[PDB]
Amino acid sequence: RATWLPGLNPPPYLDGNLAGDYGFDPLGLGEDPESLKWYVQAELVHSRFAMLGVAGILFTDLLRTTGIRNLPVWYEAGAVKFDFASTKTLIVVQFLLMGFAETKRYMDFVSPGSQAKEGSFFFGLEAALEGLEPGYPGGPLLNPLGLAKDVQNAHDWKLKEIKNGRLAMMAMLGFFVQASVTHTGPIDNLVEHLSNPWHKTIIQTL
Amino acid sequence: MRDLKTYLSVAPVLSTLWFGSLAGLLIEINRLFPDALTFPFFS
Amino acid sequence: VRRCCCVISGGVYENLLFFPTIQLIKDRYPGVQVDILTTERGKQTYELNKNVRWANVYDPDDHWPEPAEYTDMIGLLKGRYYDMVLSTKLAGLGHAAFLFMTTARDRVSYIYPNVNSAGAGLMLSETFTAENTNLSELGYSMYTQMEDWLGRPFRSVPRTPLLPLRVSISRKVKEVVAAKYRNAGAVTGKFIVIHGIESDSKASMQSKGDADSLLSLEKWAKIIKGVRGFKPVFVIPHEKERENVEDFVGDDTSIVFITTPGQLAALINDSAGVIATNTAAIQLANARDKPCIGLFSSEEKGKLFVPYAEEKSNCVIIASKTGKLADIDIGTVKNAMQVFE
Amino acid sequence: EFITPGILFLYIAGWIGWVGRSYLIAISGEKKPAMKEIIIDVPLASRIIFRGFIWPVAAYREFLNGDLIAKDV
Amino acid sequence: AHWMPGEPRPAYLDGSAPGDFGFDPLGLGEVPANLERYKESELIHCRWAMLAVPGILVPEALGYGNWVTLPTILAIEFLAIAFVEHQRSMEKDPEKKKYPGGAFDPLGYSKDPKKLEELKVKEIKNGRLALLAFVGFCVQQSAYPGTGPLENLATHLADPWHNNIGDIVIPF
Amino acid sequence: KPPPIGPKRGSKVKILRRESYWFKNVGSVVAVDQDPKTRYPVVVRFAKVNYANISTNNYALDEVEEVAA
Ligand code: CLA
Ligand SMILES: CC1=C(/C=C/C(C)=C/C=C/C(C)=C\C=C\C=C(C)\C=C\C=C(C)\C=C\C2=C(C)CCCC2(C)C)C(C)(C)CCC1
Repeated sequence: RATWLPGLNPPPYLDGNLAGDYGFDPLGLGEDPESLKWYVQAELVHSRFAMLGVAGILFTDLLRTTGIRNLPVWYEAGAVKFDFASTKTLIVVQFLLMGFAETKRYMDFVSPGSQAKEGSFFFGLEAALEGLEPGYPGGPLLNPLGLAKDVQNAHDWKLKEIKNGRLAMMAMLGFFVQASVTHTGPIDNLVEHLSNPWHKTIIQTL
Repeated sequence: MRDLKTYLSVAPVLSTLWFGSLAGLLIEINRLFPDALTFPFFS
Repeated sequence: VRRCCCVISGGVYENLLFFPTIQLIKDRYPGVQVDILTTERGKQTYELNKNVRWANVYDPDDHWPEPAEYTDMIGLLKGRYYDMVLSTKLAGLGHAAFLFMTTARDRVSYIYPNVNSAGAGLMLSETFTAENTNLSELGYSMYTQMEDWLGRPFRSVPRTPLLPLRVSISRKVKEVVAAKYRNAGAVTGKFIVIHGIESDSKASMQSKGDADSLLSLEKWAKIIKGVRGFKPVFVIPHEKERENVEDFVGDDTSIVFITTPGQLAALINDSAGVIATNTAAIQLANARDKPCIGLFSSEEKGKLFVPYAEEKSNCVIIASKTGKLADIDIGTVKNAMQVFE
Repeated sequence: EFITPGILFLYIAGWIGWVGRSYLIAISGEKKPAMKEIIIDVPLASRIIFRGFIWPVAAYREFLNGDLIAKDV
Repeated sequence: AHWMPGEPRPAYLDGSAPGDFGFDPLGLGEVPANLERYKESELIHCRWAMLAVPGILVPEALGYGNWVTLPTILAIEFLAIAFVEHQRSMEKDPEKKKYPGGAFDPLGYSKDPKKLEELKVKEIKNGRLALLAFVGFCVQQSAYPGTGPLENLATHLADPWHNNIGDIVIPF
Repeated sequence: KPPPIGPKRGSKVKILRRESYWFKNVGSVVAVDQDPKTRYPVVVRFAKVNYANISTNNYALDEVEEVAA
């Protein structure tokens, strides 16, 4: 196959049957297999959060720059004081709810049958948490549509997921650094590049 | 030569190469970024 | 009940094996107008049933159907006013809601071992968890759960078989297939059908759970050279196999083009021998008492798809000693000489 | 004053330690390993020299997996 | 029957004990003797906290005392309580150290063993809940110096999405 | 017995002798004196020398223990 740079064999501890492999592990992090499993779940969650992030930034900035809604810049977006609720409450509520989410995901990763067997009451829903897979929980709660009912033979879907998500993570690092040394939004930097590309790049920042 | 590179990889020759490169690095940093007591970036 | 649907899935082979279930249903309650909502090439089996009423085409495994088509078929099942669904589509919620939107008294389905089957019990009066998620891979029977619940001991005997797979052909399909092999050099009593040819065609009638089920052609050239000619008619799934078979095994070798399973059973009913691999033709040969041999790629797979070889006493089963469909091609010729005469 | 350059230190210091440790483990399966501590296998180290970039996670896993600390036997 | 379904339950507590959910992540109850002493002390702490919490919110609902001299009341307290506590210490049967019965069990609740086990489960659950409630009282009095617990519940019910714990847990 | 009594030639073995340099360290059995009268037959060959620049030493059968690998 095509493994991330020709002229190099992929490492023998990862090949083929994994979501978008391409054999990039020059620093020997997926050498231990359980470490690779943990890192796969880490990658999937990271990429999905990053995809939601890139959507929530690009969409808001399309609304902002064009002028459909007066939303704040991604950089200066956290200090928006909401009337109904406060950020001091929102951090705690996020802690509670995302703890109930991520600890459940974890206890499934270490024990796949968990969260659905016995005394795992979530409003009587102890069946939507069957898991079916590590990193791909499935079930009526998590995939209501069920585009990939099967998940082992869904290599196209998982590959699309992981590729779009690697790219979204790289775009989020872009949002982090591009808007810490330029102090504008991504769409602003884009239209700055699409006016005079050979005069507005990273290195044209003196 | 294979043996010349075997000697260049010996501990003292490689140590002085490594520390000459490193010393040039720190030297040029303390010339370009002299007199440094505090890390001011995101301070 | 009086009106009963069937939302069966898979194609030729899975819907063929459902005939004892339909005969069980009509044996259970006296007059039932059974319907079928199957996939394409599933309707083509239902000339051979003498029991049922509509037998539509839906492709239930589409999983993103045309919403006009989806809404139309939901409303069609509502306008037929069923009493019992009997899905065996092997899906949960999303499809359990599809069976639930039908105004049905008895919502019955199959359910994943996985998660895409949760919240289905709410909308089904029977759960029927299955195995492998590749339901044809379970073998011949595939419906022992549904056979044992339909007709529980509540008043009388279950009667779960009634000499399983009694398919039946009519005179019209008999006449047209009679013309089709009479265009070949076959006599109406003395020939042998095959229906095993390596091809890329969906008329192969194999399974959902079998992969390497169809025998090759040069292996078949060895088989047809080792056997004496009792006029072996060759049943191709597509016309591009005709010249390929005439290149491999010869021009004198008769080729009968059959893609319809009703036409295939009509060609069974005039034959005197069957050299089928794991297709619909083994079960069609066991229907109407024709002596088969039943090639397979595994002894265990042959036991899963034929548990009744000891019963008919003609379908002397042959499989490969390894997997991968490479058998001896010798002793199968020997008991082909034994049982066909 | 201390904490950001302290992290900056510990990142480099653990880089040094981790590439050195993975090097000694790399040559441990040699016939005479000591000659690789004298005659430093520059290809091996250079393939490892950037493997200490990720030491805070690789070392954490080697601690969880049990590969950081050796067993007595 | 598990505090976090998925975690492996240790070998020394598996569901048989009255209040067993497998919450020993630090490994305190490894040995059996310390485990027995712990469940004794747990029941006693539980019963004291369950005596305490209705002695907090009931004065607060009507009296509003906020639950806030020495050399006589202290002496009478020590005299009245050391006697009972040492007489409790003088028992050696452990299931009778946790659940004496006899002169402590009127009304015949301990007459049927299955309901006895269910009521032990009820005691331990309500008691862990009450221990949490007392720790909540203490830390809510530490954070807010001069407010009552029911006063804090009124503060929450007024605007819950603006008066909650967050104000103290993070600097902002 | 005339058959071997001790570990096999090449069996990597651990030393339980508390006074040896290679205590709680693995070895490599190079020979076992099959004479049933010597006290320390197990001739081991270690990888790293002792303070006397010696990589081999005789050990007993009870002062030695083979590893699971
Ligand atoms: C251990 C005690 C000690 C300590 C703590 C210091 C500390 C310092 N000395 Mg003193 N000094 C000492 C002993 C000590 N010295 C001794 C024994 C001598 C006699 C030999 C001297 C003689 C001396 C002189 C004569 C001078 C100093 C100077 C300095 C300052 C150096 C700042 C600098 O240039 O670094 C900057 C940082 C570097 C050089 C390191 C760069 C590392 C590279 C870039 C890698 C990092 C990037 C990497 C990729 C990771 C990034 C993150 C991401 C990629 C993951 C600093 C306050 C200088 C100064 O300014 O005084 C205030 C100076 O003029 N010292
Ligand atoms: C915050 C701070 C502080 C303090 C701190 C402290 C107090 C700490 C402690 C700490 C501790 C108490 C620690 C401990 C540790 C332990 C251990 C036990 C460890 C181990 C480790 C290891 C083993 C590692 C290894 C390695 C690495 C990773 C690197 C390199 C390589 C090697 C291999 C070496 C102060 C205020 C002063 C200042 C500021 C900062």
